[PDB]
Amino acid sequence: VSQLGPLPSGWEMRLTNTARVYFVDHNTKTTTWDDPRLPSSLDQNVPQYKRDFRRKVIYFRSQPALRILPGQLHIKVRRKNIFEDAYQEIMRQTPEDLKKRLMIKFDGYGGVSREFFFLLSHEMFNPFYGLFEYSAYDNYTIQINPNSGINPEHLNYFKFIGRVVGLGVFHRRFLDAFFVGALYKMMLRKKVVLQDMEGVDAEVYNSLNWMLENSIDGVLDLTFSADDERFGEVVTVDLKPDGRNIEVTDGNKKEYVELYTQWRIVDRVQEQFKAFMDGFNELIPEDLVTVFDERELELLIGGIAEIDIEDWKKHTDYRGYQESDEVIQWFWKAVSEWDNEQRARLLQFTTGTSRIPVNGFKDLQGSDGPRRFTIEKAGEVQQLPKSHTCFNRVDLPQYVDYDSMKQKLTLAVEETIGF
Amino acid sequence: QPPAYDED
Amino acid sequence: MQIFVKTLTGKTITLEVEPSDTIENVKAKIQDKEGIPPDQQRLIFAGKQLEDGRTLSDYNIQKESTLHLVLRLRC
Repeated sequence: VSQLGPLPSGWEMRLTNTARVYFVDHNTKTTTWDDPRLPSSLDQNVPQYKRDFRRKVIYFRSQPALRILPGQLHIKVRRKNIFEDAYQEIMRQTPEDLKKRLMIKFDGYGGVSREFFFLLSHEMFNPFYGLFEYSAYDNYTIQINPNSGINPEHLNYFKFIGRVVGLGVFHRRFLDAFFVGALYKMMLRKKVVLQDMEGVDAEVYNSLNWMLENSIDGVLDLTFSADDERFGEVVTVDLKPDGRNIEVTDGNKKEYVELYTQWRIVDRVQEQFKAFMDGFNELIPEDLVTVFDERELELLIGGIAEIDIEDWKKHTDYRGYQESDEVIQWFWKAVSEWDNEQRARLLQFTTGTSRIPVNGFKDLQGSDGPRRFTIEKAGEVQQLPKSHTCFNRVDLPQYVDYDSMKQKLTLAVEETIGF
Repeated sequence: QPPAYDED
Repeated sequence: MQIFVKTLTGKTITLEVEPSDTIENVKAKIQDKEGIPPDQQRLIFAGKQLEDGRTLSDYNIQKESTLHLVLRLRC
């Protein structure tokens, strides 16, 4: 059934005595009902949103439009130049070319894809480049910066980003997408409602949500026009034909509030977002991604950012160790103590990324296919912990004591991937 | 459980 | 003279070496104080990648130079 893609390396699919498909993991020396090319099964007592999610993922992963093309595509980038390099290496390929397998090589394969997407998304989605901006100084979720156009070629960078966000969706790669909730709606062509103004502009939100319930006349006077702050100057725009003249009162409020919202959030970044989806669409057909609601899309693009320690521990394979050895117990102790960031950096070190599937660590992806997080007995005491980002394994030496283990484990993650 | 990994 | 090893985090580690000292002998000066084994160590001086069989004078590494520490811990 290779309309869903061919199996991962070391996988066989046989039939039960009654022709009920099951699979063989030549790697794990095990077998399962779950297709490794599809999200893992859901255990009973699991929220509908999650079961329904695994369901829509298969739907979305079966359509001809989401099918890898024969051959491969090469992306040569340098790590300190990942952004400008990726831009060139990618905006020069057509959409069809961009659908082949990804062979990414940092100057000087499969598991490099995770590390590639995780890292590039850090760059694009950084408010540094003026492409995006933190909505507030509080929430570190981002949204399109309307001032992006100070750079004449800025609509290109968006098309590139859209290609990339779509490419990560297309090739099953997670992104550090911390978007505002309203952006995912726009990616699904769902209308944006006044609720969205909360995550965008928490200030104007509470204001707009006051003129709908409370009094208006003799309290505030305005028209169907707004003020656009761009670069120290301001420009009044009509929210509708002849807006700067049509006043607003307790009898208008439904309109203005419903025109301002659509302006500040959507229209104001019409060009930027128009281009973005133009690129996201070269890969992910609009009429396909719309199988998801705003939440599911956000999860599809970006996976689960918050690592669950107890699920991680429950789904770690051991090699040369028992689940009750001093080093292992100690290892999980370090994790417990560590904040999320300290954990994410460790995962970023071992797997290549800090994102995790909605199915949790049960279905943690490697380069080839399914690969559970693995801790193996290897290396000497004075040796730093090592990793193979394609295998999800960490050769953890059997350190003699705690304080010495937690030391070498730190400089390994602090120096290799010093986030 | 399905056929436990056996022969190779 | 003195050389400064700047790890990928900015941890400048002042050392005490001579131009004659082998690259192999440098990492061993770093191990003894920071723990990291010379095997895993990878040192870079101006784009180059200092090699063992050489000396600390081969790559024209004058005083108060600056090598960057790289740790091969990943595949």
